[PDB]
Amino acid sequence: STSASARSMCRVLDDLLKKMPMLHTGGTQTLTEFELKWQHWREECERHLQNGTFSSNVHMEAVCRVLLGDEEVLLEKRDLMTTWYHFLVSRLLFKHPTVKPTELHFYAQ
Amino acid sequence: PEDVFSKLQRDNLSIFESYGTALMEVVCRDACDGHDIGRMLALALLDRIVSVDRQQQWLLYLSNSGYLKVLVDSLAEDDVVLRNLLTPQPPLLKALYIYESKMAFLTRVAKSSQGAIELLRSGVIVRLAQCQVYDMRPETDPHGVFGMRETPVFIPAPVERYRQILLPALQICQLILTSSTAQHLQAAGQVLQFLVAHSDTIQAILRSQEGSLGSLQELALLTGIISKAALPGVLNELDIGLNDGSMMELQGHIGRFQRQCLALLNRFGGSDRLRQLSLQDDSSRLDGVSKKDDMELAMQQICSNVMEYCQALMIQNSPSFQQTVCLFTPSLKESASRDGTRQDSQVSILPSWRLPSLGVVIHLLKQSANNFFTYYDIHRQSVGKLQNVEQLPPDEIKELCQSEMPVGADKISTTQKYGLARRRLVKLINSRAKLLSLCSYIIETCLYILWRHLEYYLLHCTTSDSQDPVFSNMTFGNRRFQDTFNTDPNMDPRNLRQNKVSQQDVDTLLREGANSFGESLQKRLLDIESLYCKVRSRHSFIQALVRRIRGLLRVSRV
Repeated sequence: STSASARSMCRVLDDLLKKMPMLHTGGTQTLTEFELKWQHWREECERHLQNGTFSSNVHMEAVCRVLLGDEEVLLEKRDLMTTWYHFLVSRLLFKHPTVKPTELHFYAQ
Repeated sequence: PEDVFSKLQRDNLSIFESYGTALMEVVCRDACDGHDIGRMLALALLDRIVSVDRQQQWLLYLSNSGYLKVLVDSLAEDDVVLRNLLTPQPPLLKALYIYESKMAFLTRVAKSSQGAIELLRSGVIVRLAQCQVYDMRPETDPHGVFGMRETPVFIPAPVERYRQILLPALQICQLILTSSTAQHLQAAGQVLQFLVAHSDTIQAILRSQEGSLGSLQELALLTGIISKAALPGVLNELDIGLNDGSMMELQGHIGRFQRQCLALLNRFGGSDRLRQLSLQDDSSRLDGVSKKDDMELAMQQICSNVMEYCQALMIQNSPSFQQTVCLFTPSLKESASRDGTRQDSQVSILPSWRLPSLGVVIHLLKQSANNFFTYYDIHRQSVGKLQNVEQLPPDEIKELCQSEMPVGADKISTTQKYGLARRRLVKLINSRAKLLSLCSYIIETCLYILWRHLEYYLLHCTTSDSQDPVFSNMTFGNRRFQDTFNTDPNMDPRNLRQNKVSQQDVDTLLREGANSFGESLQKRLLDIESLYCKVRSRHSFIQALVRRIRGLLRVSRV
C-alpha cells in the first residue's frame, strides 16, 4: 500500500506465502502428495529468486531465501529466533516438512 | 409377519440396552486391555452386537469414549508382533487370532455408512499404511516340487499367515470405499495413500503369475479397491497441501497400477483360464472340487472389477461426448485368433506397457455369455438336489459329505450326513448365484465399453491420413545425439493422446466388428436378459446396448 515500486514484488511474495503447502491434522492428503506439492512450491520460489524478481529489495530477497531453507540466511536471522530449537523447527519447516521422529535427534544436534 | 428370530433379536437388543453403559464399558475395556483369549471373544461379541444394533448406539459409544481409536491405534503395536509370525518358526499364533478378530470387528463397523466415517476419523487407513508387515511378502520357493517334507498339518505356511494378515486389511479398504458414498473422495484419497505406502507389494500382487486360490483372492480384492480408489477426480480435489513433487510420484504409482490391472484382462479374460483350471485337476482328486468353484469366482470377480474400473474411467473423463479416453486399441484380431484349436505356439507375453485390444472385450463378452448358461443349469440342478436331499443316492451324499469333511465321513450318523450335504448344496447355490450376477454385470459393462469405443473410433476419431501437404521447404541432414544440458520445466503430462489410428485400422474394425458381434451372440445376450433380468428390476439395458452397437456396426461412414 505504501510503496508503489515494491507493489509488484509484494504481490509475488504474497502469492508465494499464500500458496505454501501446510499440513492439516484432519486432511485426507498423504505425506507423499504433500511432499510433491511442497517440492513444486519450492521450485516456484527458486525460479523467482533465479529470475532476480526481488533484486531491488534485499529484505524480500532474504524472505524468499528463508522460504527456500537457505541455512546462511537462517543463521543471519539468529537474533529473531533467539534459540537453537526455534532454528531447528524453522529448518524442519523449509527443508524437511515430512520429518520422522527417528530423524529428529540428528537435525536437533 | 415378522419372523420369530427377528422378534427374539429385537427383544434381546432391548435387554442389552437396559444394562446401558456399564455393560458397554466392561466389553470395550476387555476388547482393548484384556488377556489374549478374552480380547478375541470381546471383539467377536462387539462384532455380533454391532451387527444387530440398528440404532448404532454401541457404535456411538465406542467412538465418543475413544475405544474405537484405541483399537485402531493398537494396530501399530500388532505390526511388530505380526512381523515375527512371518518367520519359518513363528511364536504361538495368538496375535494372529487377535488381529483377525480386531479386523473382523473393524470390517463390521465399516459396513455402515456412519461406521466407515468414524473409522476414517479414527485414522484406520493411516495406521494400516504405517504397518510394515504388509511389505514382508514371503518369497514362494519354486524348488519345493521335489518331495519329502510332510509339513506338520497344525502350523499354516508363512504365505498363508501373510494372507490372514493382508486380506482383512484389503477387505476394510474395499468396504470403506463401498459404504462412504457421501465422503467418497476423502475415503479414496486415504486408501490411495495406503496403496502408495505398500506400492512394491501391491505391484508384486498385480504381477503374480501363480494360479493359487489365495493369489486370486488377493488379486480380486486389490482390483476391486483400485477400481474404486484410483478415480481421476480424487487427485484434483484433495486439498491436502502436497508439494508438487509428491503429486507427480502419486500420479506415477497410479499410472503403474492402471497398466497392471488392464494386463490382468489378457490373463483371466482369455484362453489361459482353461489351462490354469486344468493343470490342478491332476495333483489331488479329493480336495480339488471346492477350490475350483472359489478360484472360478475369484477370476470372474477380477474381470468384473477391472471392467468396473474401465467403466468408471470412461464416465468421469467425459463431461463432453467428444473427449472419450481410449483404453483399448481399435484391433479386433485377438478375438478371431483365439477361437482356433492350435495348442503349440510359444507364449507371446504381451509386455504390460501395451494397451489391450478391443478384441479382448468381445472375447470376454462371448465367454461370460457362455458361462452364464452353464452356471444357470448347475444352479438349477443344485437347487433341485437341495429340495430332494433325502432322495439322493448314498454315493452322492458321500461325495457331498467328503467335500466338507475329508477325514471320518464314514463314522457319522445319517442325520449328520444329510446336514453336511445340505450345507455343501447351499454353498454351491450361493457361489453359482454370485457367478450369475458377475457374468450379468460383466456382460452389461462389456457392452457399454464396446459401445463407447465403437462410438469414438467410428464417429469421433480423426485418422492420421486426412489432410494435406502445403508449404515449407527446408533441407538437412543426418547425425547423432550424445550429451548435454538444459532446463525447461513445462512437461504437462497430458501426452497419452498419440495412438495414431490409420484409416485401415477403422475399416478393419468395422468389418471385424460386424463378424465378431454376430446374430448368434446377440440372440444369446437377449436370452440371458430374459432368464435373469426378469427377476431383478433392470429391464431393457442389454437390449438397448445391443441395439446401439448393432446401429454403429451398420453405419457405413458416408
